Amino acid sequence: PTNFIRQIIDEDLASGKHTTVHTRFPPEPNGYLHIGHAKSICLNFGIAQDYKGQCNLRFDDTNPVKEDIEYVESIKNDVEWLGFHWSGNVRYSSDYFDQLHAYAIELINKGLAYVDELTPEQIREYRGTLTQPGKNSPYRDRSVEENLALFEKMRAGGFEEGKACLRAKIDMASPFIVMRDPVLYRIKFAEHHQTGNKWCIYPMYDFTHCISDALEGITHSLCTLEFQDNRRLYDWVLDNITIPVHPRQYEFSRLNLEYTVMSKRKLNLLVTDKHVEGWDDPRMPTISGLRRRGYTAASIREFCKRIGVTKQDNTIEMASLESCIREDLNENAPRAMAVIDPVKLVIENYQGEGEMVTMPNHPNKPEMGSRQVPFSGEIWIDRADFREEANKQYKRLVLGKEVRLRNAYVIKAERVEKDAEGNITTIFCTYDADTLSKDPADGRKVKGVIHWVSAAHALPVEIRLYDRLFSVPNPGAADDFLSVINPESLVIKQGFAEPSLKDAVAGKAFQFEREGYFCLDSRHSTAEKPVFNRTVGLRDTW
RNA sequence: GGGGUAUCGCCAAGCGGUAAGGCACCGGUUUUUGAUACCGGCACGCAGGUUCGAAUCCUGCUACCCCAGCCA
Ligand SMILES: Nc1ncnc2c1ncn2[C@@H]1O[C@H](COP(=O)(O)OP(=O)(O)OP(=O)(O)O)[C@@H](O)[C@H]1O
Repeated sequence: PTNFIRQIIDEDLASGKHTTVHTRFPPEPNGYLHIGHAKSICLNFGIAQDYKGQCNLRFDDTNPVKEDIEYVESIKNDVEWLGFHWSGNVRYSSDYFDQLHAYAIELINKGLAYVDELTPEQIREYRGTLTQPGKNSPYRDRSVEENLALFEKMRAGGFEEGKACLRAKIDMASPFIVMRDPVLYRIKFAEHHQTGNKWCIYPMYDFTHCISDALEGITHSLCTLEFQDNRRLYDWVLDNITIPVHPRQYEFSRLNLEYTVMSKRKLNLLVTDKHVEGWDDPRMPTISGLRRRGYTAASIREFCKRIGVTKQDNTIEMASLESCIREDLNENAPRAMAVIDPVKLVIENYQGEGEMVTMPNHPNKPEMGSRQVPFSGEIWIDRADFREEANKQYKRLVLGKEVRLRNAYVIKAERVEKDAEGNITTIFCTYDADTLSKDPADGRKVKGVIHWVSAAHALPVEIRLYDRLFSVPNPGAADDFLSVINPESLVIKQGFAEPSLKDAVAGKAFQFEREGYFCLDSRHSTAEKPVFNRTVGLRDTW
């Protein structure tokens, strides 16, 4: 799976520009990782592995105010869970604060940096617009000594937040807004989750990222399109300080998934306002949320591989994601029996207490073994598999027809029983004792096959059916994305599953025949009532 | 004003000489899961122009995304 980035790397390896590739994944610890990040992780860690190079995990923790240790830990966890390993120790842009400061000093001594005393509002007014150039600050001409003293004051804590900031001296008229004297350092009297309260001044993204890449020996710095203008500043910094290497930035388009939001801020809102059960809610586009949903790390890598890596904006369809998980779970998850919409179905013909049938763990894979499941005379069936009257297009059970029970005998409906509101309560039938292995005795073709759960064992399992979190394709575009949340993103149903499912361990995928793929939801599951999340439904369509 | 993007419904390969593939959808075969597997169906923003030859080069144009945080 090639892309414009790998081609660039090949070209560098060839020309001799580089003799090894070194990339990095730099997530800000201000929320959990989502499927979007996974794309960046696969692209960065994948390239490293594929070229026998190294990929660093660096927390771009330059803004203490929006960061928390909770995220650092969950991000490490999700990167590991995806199957990747970073080179060396976990890095932190904060590991370079002393270095950044030293570089800020080098810029000041060369007259490429100064301390601006213009207020946060005045800097915006002096910035210009998209069509009008900005104007130089009245402080832009201080002398080296003065800037030197003033920056020390900033660091010493002599200025209140916003009262001062260090800016790079570039061009207030540049058509690139980012080059209009970008702020290098800003004052914040906040506690840092790594440096505590040692610093009252913190470096900005643009000043920090390139120096961090540089110090780490990064060869190809890979980010998203919204940073293309920034590259000019990225290069400006490396070109004006004393540093032996000059990593190059290459940008690719970010991933967008229909019916969901990818923005950290918006995912945080859903969590803060409790519209989901925390970052790892099974309806969330987060790595951990997909994990709880039943997605496999392997399926996510397949997805990231299929969507590609380009510069064209894009919004992948849910079907593309779902296709990947069905593919991984189809040949791996062992089949089981469960009924989500239960209805009593007593077969008068049958006598006794029951027996045991041999059910395969995978109809096309014998190597997966088989198991023993109870067969009583009061089995459970799904409402959707029985109908008093139905055309030749209905393959299930008719009021006077005979359907075939999965890995059992050909049942045959005869009578029905309803309640005081027309709803059926029990379905009485009969069976052919000479079925089991195969053949309908005489030869009468049996149309269709349905799943069931003998009421003998029958484990009362709770089932969670999830659906799109938003009722519109691009919820982000809405005026208020929250107002377009799908009220039925979650529907809880009570059903019955074969007894063997009590051994189900959270993290193990199961394919409930004729229904979909499920897995135990540790968070809700109890010693009494085990809960199963429906990862994805089976391909449904008559 | 600057930076970018435009190839089948959604992705994507293609880098001047026959428009890959995946997803979705539509058929058919096999199937004791309406599942799977298998087979088949599914084409270059517009306008000019250079070239024997253009999705690939040039001119003009249109559509859309990003940039006016002391966020990243
Ligand atoms: N949706 C995405 N698709 C691909 N890469 C992404 C996506 N979102 C962020 N990234 C990239 O992966 C890394 C994520 O870092 P970071 O957490 O700072 O992004 P972010 O901007 O905070 O996330 P968001 O933009 O979703 O709020 C960066 O390289 C970022 O460019």
